[PDB]
Amino acid sequence: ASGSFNYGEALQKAIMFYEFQMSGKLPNWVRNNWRGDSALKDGQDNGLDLTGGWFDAGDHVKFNLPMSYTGTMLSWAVYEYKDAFVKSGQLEHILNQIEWVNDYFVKCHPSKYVYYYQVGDGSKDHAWWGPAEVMQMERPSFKVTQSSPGSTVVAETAASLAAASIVLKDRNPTKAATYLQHAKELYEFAEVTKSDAGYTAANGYYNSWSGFYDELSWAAVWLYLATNDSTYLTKAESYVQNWPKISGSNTIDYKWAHCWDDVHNGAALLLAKITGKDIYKQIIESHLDYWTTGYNGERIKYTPKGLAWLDQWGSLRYATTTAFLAFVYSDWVGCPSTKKEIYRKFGESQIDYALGSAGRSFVVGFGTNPPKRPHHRTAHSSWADSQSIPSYHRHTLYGALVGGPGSDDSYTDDISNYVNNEVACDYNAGFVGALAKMYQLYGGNPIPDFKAIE
Ligand SMILES: OC[C@H]1O[C@@H](O[C@H]2[C@H](O)[C@@H](O)[C@H](O[C@H]3[C@H](O)[C@@H](O)[C@H](O)O[C@@H]3CO)O[C@@H]2CO)[C@H](O)[C@@H](O)[C@@H]1O
Ligand SMILES: OC[C@H]1O[C@@H](O[C@H]2[C@H](O)[C@@H](O)[C@@H](O)O[C@@H]2CO)[C@H](O)[C@@H](O)[C@@H]1O
Ligand SMILES: [Ca+2]
Repeated sequence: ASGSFNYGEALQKAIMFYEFQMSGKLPNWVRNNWRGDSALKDGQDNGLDLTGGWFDAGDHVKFNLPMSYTGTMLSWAVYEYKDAFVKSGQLEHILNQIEWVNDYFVKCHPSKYVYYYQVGDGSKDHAWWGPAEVMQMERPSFKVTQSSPGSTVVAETAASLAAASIVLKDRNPTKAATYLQHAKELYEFAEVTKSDAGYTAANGYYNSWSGFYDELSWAAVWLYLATNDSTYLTKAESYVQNWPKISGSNTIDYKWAHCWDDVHNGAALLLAKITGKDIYKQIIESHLDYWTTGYNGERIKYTPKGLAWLDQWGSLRYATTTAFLAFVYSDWVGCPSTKKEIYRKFGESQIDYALGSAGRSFVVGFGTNPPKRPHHRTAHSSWADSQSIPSYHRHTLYGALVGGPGSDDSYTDDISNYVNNEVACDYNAGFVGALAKMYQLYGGNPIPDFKAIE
């Protein structure tokens, strides 16, 4: 331990967060004793077992686009920083979560060109405030097919399975092989269709804003790393020409973040490492420069206390994700020497901000004055379909990164504030990776064998 925070405790808790999001019949490896079996009929309206995976946020919809982006990012964390997971004793836990979610994606892929991308209706789910185990509303399941396609979600799910096939190969080679075959098939489904016309049930929640060419690249990169089949690298590289642009221009948009919707930055970073080509270094460096010292004279907004601030809804998610990219690229022998130190220090600053450098932790159950009322139905555990009853959450959602402060560093801690005070799979995803790197650098010991037991 040589840093400002206990990064192993933070990593351990940030992984544990996913336990609390689990849907379906809980396996005996779950550490906590307060979540129970839930959503056991998922898929039965379509004749299939679609139980499992993760509830998305503070709700009980299963939205496979952010769920699969999460899947990919957790495996990317292991891919980069396995030795940190081994040292902290956290490898088994993050692999359990990766296996869990990719098992659910396999369930969601019951015919080559049939993929279930949602379980739950946003309207019905959101209208009730109570814990998962007692839900009584209908929970329809929704699918895309060749005639009603969803290339964005299908490709992102392909990425997740390909990445899992890599990092789970040592522990479970059989399952890793299964995941790779489903990844290949899903990738073909997304390429043959190149359309999101049938991806409708997530509208209002997780629309595909940027389109699917960023996911086509990203999934092909993971598939290349899983297979060593150079066709996938050809595709990955090719689809760069159709990546999201600054509107009205031919210039790839570097002013957002790697996130559930838009994975081109991570794809660029990995293509830079794989190929060494200046084209990809130019993409990822424009982005990381914009977030740090500036690019072509403009720089992301910063709060006074040092948060790089993209948007008021899940500001910490975007900054912590960019932190992980900054660490991965700065670890690369190809990164320019001086940018190494700029990028690393930027990543440290954003993770430290999350953990409490500004005076307050933004991670549930960790640090100084952490959030106590996250917008989360199951942690709260109302018996009265009411955010105000009980006044205090029944359960502590250890490790959950909340949305984050305003652009002036302020924050409140209100159950009703889903903009600043919700928690989500995608919010924790890059954060886990960035925490592994900080533990690698600075240590801080996890709480031995910590379990969230009431
Ligand atoms: O044009 C700016 C960038 O937009 C990116 O998409 C964002 C959407 O514009 C945005 O409405 C949406 O917001 C979500 C949020 O991400 C989620 O956590 C939450 O629960 O609900 C919000 C409101 O529905 O986010 C997406 C992704 O950031 C593009 O991805 C990007 O290419 C573009 O530059
Ligand atoms: O979609 C934004 C958030 O919605 C939250 O649900 C709201 C719902 O939108 C309203 O119609 C009303 O019913 O109040 C709900 C809160 O009790 C939902 O809980 C969050 O997960 C969403 O991000
Ligand atoms: Ca996209």
